[PDB]
Amino acid sequence: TPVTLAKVIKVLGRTGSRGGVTQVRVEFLEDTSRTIVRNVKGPVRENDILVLMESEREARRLR
Amino acid sequence: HDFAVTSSTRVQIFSSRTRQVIKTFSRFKDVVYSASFRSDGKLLCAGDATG
Amino acid sequence: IPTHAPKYEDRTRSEINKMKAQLKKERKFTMKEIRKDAK
Amino acid sequence: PGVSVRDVAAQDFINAYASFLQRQGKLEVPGYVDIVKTSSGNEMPPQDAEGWFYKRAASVARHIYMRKQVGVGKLNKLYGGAKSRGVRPYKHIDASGSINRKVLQALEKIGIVEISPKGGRRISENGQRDLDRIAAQTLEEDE
Amino acid sequence: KISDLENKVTVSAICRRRLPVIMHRLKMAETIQDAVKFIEQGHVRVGPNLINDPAYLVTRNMEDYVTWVDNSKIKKTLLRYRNQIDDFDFS
Amino acid sequence: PYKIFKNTAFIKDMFSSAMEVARFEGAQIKTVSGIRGEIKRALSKPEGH
Amino acid sequence: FDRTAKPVPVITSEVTESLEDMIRRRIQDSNFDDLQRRTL
Amino acid sequence: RAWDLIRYRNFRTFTGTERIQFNCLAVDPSGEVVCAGSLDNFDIHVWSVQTGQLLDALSGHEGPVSCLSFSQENSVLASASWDKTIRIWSIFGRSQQVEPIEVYSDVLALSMRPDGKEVAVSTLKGQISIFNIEDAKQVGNIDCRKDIISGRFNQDRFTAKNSERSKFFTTIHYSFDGMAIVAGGNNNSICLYDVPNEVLLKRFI
Amino acid sequence: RGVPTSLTISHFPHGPTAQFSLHNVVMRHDIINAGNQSEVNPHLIFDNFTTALGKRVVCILKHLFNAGPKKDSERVITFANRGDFISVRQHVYVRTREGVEIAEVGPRFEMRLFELRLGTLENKDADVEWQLRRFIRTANKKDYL
Amino acid sequence: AVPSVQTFGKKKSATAVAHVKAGKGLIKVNGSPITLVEPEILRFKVYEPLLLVGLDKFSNIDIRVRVTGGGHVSQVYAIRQAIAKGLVAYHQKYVDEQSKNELKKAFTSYDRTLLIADSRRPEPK
Amino acid sequence: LREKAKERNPDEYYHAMHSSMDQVKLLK
Amino acid sequence: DFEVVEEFTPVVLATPIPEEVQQAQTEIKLFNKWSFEEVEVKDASLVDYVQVRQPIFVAHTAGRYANKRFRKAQCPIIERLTNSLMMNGRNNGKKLKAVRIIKHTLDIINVLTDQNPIQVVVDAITNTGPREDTTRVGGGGAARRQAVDVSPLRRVNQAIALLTIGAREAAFRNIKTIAETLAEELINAAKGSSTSYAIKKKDELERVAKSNR
Amino acid sequence: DALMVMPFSYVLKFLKFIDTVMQNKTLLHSHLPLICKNLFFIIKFNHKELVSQKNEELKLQIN
Amino acid sequence: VNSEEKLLKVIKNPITDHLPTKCRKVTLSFDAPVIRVQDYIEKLDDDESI
Amino acid sequence: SLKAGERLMEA
RNA sequence: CGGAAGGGCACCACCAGGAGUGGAGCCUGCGGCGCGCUACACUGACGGAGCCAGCGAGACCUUGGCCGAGAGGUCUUGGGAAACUCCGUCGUGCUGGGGAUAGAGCAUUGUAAUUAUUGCUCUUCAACGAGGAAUUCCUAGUAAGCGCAAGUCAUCAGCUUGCGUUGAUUACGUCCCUGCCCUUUGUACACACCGC
Repeated sequence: TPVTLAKVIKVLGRTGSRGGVTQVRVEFLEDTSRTIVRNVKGPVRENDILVLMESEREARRLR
Repeated sequence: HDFAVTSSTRVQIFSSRTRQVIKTFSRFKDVVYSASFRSDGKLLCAGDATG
Repeated sequence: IPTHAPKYEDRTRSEINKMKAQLKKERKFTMKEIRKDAK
Repeated sequence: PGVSVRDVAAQDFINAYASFLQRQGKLEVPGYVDIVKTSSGNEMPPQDAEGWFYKRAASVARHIYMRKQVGVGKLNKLYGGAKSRGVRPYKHIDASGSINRKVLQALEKIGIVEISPKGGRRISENGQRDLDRIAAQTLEEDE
Repeated sequence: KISDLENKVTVSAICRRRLPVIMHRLKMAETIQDAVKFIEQGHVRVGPNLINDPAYLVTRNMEDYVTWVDNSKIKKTLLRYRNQIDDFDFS
Repeated sequence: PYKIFKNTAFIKDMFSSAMEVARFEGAQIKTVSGIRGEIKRALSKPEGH
Repeated sequence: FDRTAKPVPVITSEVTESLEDMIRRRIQDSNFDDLQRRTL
Repeated sequence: RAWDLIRYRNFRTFTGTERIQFNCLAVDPSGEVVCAGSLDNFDIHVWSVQTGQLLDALSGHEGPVSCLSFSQENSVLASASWDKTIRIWSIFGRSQQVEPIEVYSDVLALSMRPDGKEVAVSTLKGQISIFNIEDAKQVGNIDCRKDIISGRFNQDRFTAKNSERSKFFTTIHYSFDGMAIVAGGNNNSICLYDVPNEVLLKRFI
Repeated sequence: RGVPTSLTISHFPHGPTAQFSLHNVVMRHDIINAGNQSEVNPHLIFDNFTTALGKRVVCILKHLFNAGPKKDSERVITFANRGDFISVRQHVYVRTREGVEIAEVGPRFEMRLFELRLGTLENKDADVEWQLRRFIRTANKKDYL
Repeated sequence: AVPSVQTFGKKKSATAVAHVKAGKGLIKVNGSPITLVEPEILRFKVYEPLLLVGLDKFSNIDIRVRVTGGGHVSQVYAIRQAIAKGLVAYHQKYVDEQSKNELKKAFTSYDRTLLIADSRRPEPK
Repeated sequence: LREKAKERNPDEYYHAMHSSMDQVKLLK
Repeated sequence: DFEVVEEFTPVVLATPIPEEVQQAQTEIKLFNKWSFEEVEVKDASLVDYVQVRQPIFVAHTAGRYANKRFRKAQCPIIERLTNSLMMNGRNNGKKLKAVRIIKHTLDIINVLTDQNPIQVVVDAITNTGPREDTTRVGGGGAARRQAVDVSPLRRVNQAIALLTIGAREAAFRNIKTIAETLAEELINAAKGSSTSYAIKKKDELERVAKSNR
Repeated sequence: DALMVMPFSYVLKFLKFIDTVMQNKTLLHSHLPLICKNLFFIIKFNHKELVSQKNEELKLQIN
Repeated sequence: VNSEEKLLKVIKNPITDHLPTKCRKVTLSFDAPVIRVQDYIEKLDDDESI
Repeated sequence: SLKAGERLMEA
C-alpha cells in the first residue's frame, strides 16, 4: 500500500482543540506545493516529516 | 576442544586437552536421546524422550 | 472437570486467634479510655 | 617480572588457590565441614560441600594479604552478610567465628600465615612467595 | 542618620576602607605591610582586574570579589598546604 | 531509668502496667538531683517501662 | 498529682460558636487586619 | 533610558526602586521587553516598553552577571555571570524555563551568532568558547592567551610578559556571517578570529 | 506516622524562623469533596495578639499573606489565639440582606509556636530569638511562654 | 623535580586524587590496574578517555590514582574525570598547549563531563 | 570551633605554610 | 600511492592492555562487539528522532537529557531502552542488571540472526513505530474514537515501551528469561512477524484508526 | 491565527471573493484597508504554494 | 475447600478488557431477526471466541 | 458556538 | 441584579506516563475509617567470591587472644551498610518464593523465665497465585528503591529527624472540558494597532 510523507510547515496554536490534540499545516514531502492541515497527537516541532495514509482528507476541529 | 555426551537426563560437555566435565545440562525430565552441534559451534540440540 | 465446594459463613489455633483478637481489641479500648480520662 | 594478588583478579585467584590447596591436601580440613551453615543469617549450607572450605581459606589469605594483619573478629565482620528476619525488616549479622578459627589455625599449621605483633595473623615470607608464584601461574595460564 | 556623616566619617574610616587594610581584614596577608608588598607584586586581583597601588578605596562588591591573581606562587602554596592542587586550572 | 538519651530517659520499674503509665502519663516529674522533666509515653514491649 | 504543661484545648461547639460570632462581629464591622499596599 | 532617534526624545527612564547600577542590557528584537543586569544585585530586571514598569527580576545567577544577549530568532536570553556560568531563559509561552552552563573560569564577554544557534564567550583565561544553544553543548573554543600584546607600565615591578594584566578579552563581536570574530580587551590589540578553522585571522595593534 | 504535627516557616533573606507544633489537623480531604477553594487573595483576622512577641508574629503572618487585598475579598482567614494556642480555619463569607453569613472551609487545627530563631533553619546554631520553657515552675500557667 | 601534576575527579560524594608523570605505561587504580576496576561492566566506561585519545602518551606517562567517597557509579565517573583532568593538566604544563587544545576539543566533542564536573543543582519552578 | 570552621576563609596566606622497642628508640 | 606516517614507536604499556582494547581504540563498538556504521534507518520521517551516529561501548552516559523537549531524541537509543526496561517496583533503577540483560539479548540475537543485533533493534523499532491513533471525542457524552496522526517522537516512545512491556509480560511468570524473550520479540518485530504483541498492538491501533478515520 | 488556519481551497475562494468586491468597488471603499491587510497576510502566508501553482483565470483575477 | 484457586473472581471493568481479541459479541434481542445457532457457529471463523 | 476562522471558512 | 466578550491560571483542568492504597498477613492512628511494614517468586530463591558511602562523638564503647555449629560466654588492650557484580545450584511446581503457627533442644538476662523475657538450632510450611468498586499523588537526582546515623525542651522509639547510595517512563503544551481569577475609560510618552 502506498504511504505518503509530509513535512511540517507551521504549527497552529490558540485554536479551540481538545487537550493533547495538535493541529498542524504540513506540506507533501514529495510535492513541495501541496499543504494540508492535519492533526498530530504527540510532541512535535516544526520542519519534521510525518507519516500519512490518507491525503485528501484534512483533520478538522475537535472542540 | 569440546564434545558432548548424552546421559541420564543430562548432557555432559567434556574438554579434550583436560578431558574433564565442562558443562552439565540437566534441565530435562527424562533421558536425552540425541545431542548434535551446529555448523557454527555454538548451538546444540538435544533430542529427549518426551517427543 | 473436578468440581469444587466453597466454604462460607485447628480448633486450638482458631481459639488462639479469637483470644488474641480479644486481647488486642480490649487492650486498645481501655488504653484509649484511660488516655482520654488522664488528659 | 614480579607480580602479586593486587595485580591478579579476585575470583579467579580464589578458585585457583582453592584448587591448588585441594590438590595439595596438607590443610587439615575439620570434621564438621559438611554441617556448618557458615553463619546464622544463612538458610542453607554451602551447595558444593567439596571445596567451599578451600575457597574460604583462599579468600581469607587473599584478604589478609590485601590487608596486613587481621583478627578473627574483623574477618567475621567482613564475611558476615545480612540476615533475613522475615516479617520484620532486615539487619546485619555475622559469620561462624569457629569456622574462621579453623581456617586460621589450618593456615598457621601450613605456615602461610603466622602470629602477628599488636595481635593478629599476617602473611609469611614463604607464603607471600607462594602467592606470588601462583599469581604468576594464574596470569600465565593462557599458554 | 545625619550625625553619622557629621561625626563618624574619619581618616580611620577611609583608611580601613583602603585596600591593604581590607586584605589584612580578610586575612589575605598576615600583616598589612605584607599586603602592601603583595599589592606591589600584583599577586592579588580585584574582581575583573588586578591591582598594584595600595592607595585604593574598594567598593563593597569588589571587596566581596577581590582575591589573588591566578597561577600565583602564593595561591599555589595555599593549595599546596591544603593539598588540593588542581593543575587543570593551573591553580 | 535504664536507658537514657540527650534530654531523654527510658525508665522501668515505676509502674506495673502501661495502663498505670497511661493513668499517670503526660505528667510533671523530677528527680533526686532536683531536676525536672515529664513522663510522656509508656513503652509497649515491657509493662511498667 | 500535678502536671508539667498546659493542656492542649479540645474544641467544642460552644467554643466555635463564640469564635464565629466574634468573626461575624469583626466582618459586620468589616474590621480586620490586611496587608495593604505601601503608598508611593 | 529609552530614546527616540526621529523625534529625538527619551521615551522612558526605567528604574529599579533601589536604582541598582545596570551594566549589561538586552532588548527584544520586536522591541517589547528590555532587560538590564547590574553588578551588586545580579537580578535580571525586565520591563515591558509600553507599560514602563518592570515585569520581573530573574534570579538564579549568584554573583554579578557579565553580559546579556538575546537570540532574536527564537528570541530567548543568555546571561553570562561570573559564577563561571551561562544561563539561558525562555520566558514566553508559559515556559519561564532555565538552562545553565558551567564553564572553566569566570566569563566576562558574551555574544550570539547572527543566525542564533551558536554563542561565543570570553572568560578571564583568554579562551573564547562557542556553544550550540539547543543542545547547550560546546561547539568549540579558541585560545587567546598567547596572541595578546599587553603593554608594560612605568610603575610596573614585573615584566609585560609575566603580567596577567589583559590576558583575556572583554568585548567580542560576531561577523554577520558568523565566521569571523573581532575581539578587544584591555590589551593593545584587536584580534580577528575565524570560526570554522578556529584560528585567528588578523591582529591590529 | 502520617500525622502532621510540626511546621516551620523561614524567611529567606536571612530572616527569622517560626517553629510550630501542629496537632488538631482536620483536612478538607478528610471531611468531604466540598469542591475547591476560591483562591482569591483572602482577608485576614487576627485575634488576641498582645505582647510584642505577638506583634512580631502578626508581622510575620501579615507579610507571608499577599499584599494589598481586595476590599471585597470573599474568603477570610482567622487567627484565633487563646491559652497560647493559636488555631485557624478557612472561612468564606457573604453579607446577608441584613447581617453576615460565613462558611468554615479548608483546614482546621491547633498549632503552637514552640520556637523562634533569628537565623535560618539551615543554621541550627544561630541565636534563638525566643525559646519555650517546658521545664519551669510556672509552665502550665504562664501565658505567652 | 619529576614532571608531575595532581588533579581530582569529583562526583556526588566521590573524590579521586590523580598523580601524573612521564613513565613506562602503567596505570594504577589504587595500586591495581585500570583492568581491575570493580563493576566489571563500566570497565569500558573508565577505559573511554584512553582509547578516545590513543595509547602513546599513556605509554610515555605513568599515573597513580587514589579514590575516596561516593557509590560505585559516582566513583567510576569521578575516576575517568580525574583521568581526563590530569592528562590535560600534564599536556598543558609539560607538553604543548596546541596539543592540549587538540585533546581538549576532542574530549569536548565526545563528552565534556570528563573535563568539567556535572553539578545537578536543584531548581524550583 | 564550629564558627571558625564555617569562616575558615580558604585564601589566607601565612608564612608558616612553607615548613626491640627500646633498641629502636636508642637508634632514633 | 600516498601514505602518512603517524606512529613511530611500538606502543608498549607496563599495564597489560588487551588486544580487544587496542582494537577498540581504533573503532569503538557496542560492548566492543557491534560497529556503529551499517546501522542506518530504513525509513524517512524517523531519522533525527533516531540518534545512532555517535559511537559508544556501553549505554550508561550520564548526560542530562531530562531538561529540554527533544533531548530524548538526542539521547542514544540503547540508553533509553535500558531506562525503559528498568521499570518495575522490583526493578526501579537497576542499570547494571539492565546493561547485562541488554548484552545477553544482543549476544542471543547475534547468535540467532548473525547480521547485526543493533540493526535488528533499529528495524524492529521502525517497524512497530505506529502511524495513526484514535482520540476519544467526548461529543458532549458521545465519546467516540476519531483517528488522527502521531508525532514520531511519540511513535518512538510508544514502540520502546511496547516492546519493553511485551518482553516483561512474556517472561513475567515463565521459565524463559527477559533477555531471550526480548531477543525473540525483537526478531519478531524485525520480521513484522505479527506473532509479536507489539506488532499486533500497533496493527490493531491502525486498524481502529483506518476504521474510524 | 484565524487567517493562518485556512486551507488553500478556502484561500482561493477568498481570492474570488476579493475579485467580486473589486467589481463592487463601492462596497470596497467601505472596508478597503481591512481588505488590503487580510489579503496581504494571506499572500505572505501562503505565498510559496500559490506561486508554485498555475491558473490563468487566477492571473487575470490578480491583474 | 481444595485451596487451589480463587474460583468466583470479582474482576476489573470492562468485559472488553476481559475479552479475547478475535471476538464476536451478540445480544439476544426479542425484536432482531431469527438465526440458527448451528449455522451461525459453522459460519463463524476458526479462531473466534463468540 | 463555533471558532473564528472556522466561521470565516464556512461563511 | 443578570447576560456577553476578551485574557490568564491550575497534576482540585485537558493531555502522557509512573507509583502506590484498597485484595492476604503484620504494625499503628481513629469508630467499622486511616498510615506504614512483608509477601505473592525466574529482572526470582539459595550458596560461595568480591567489595563502594555519608550524617552522627556529655563498668561506656573496644584492637586482639580463647573456646562454643550457633546463641554466646572468656582473658587482655585505649580512652569496611544493603541493594550491587561474577560463578554455581534451583527451576515452574501455592515449588526451595511466603514464613504464619506448633513442638523439641541449647544458651544469656533477670528473685523467679512458666504464659517460649531474649537469641539460636531442627522439625511443622497456613494464608498469600499481583489485588474489585475504586482511590490518590506527581513532571529530575524526581518518583522510587536501598541501607546508615542521632533522638539532643514541641512530638516521636516495631517511631520521628538527619545521612548516603542507585535511579527512571512520560509531559513540560493547552485552556478543549473542569473550574477559578482578571479586564471590558491605552491614560501612560514617541511609532504602529485598536477604536462605543
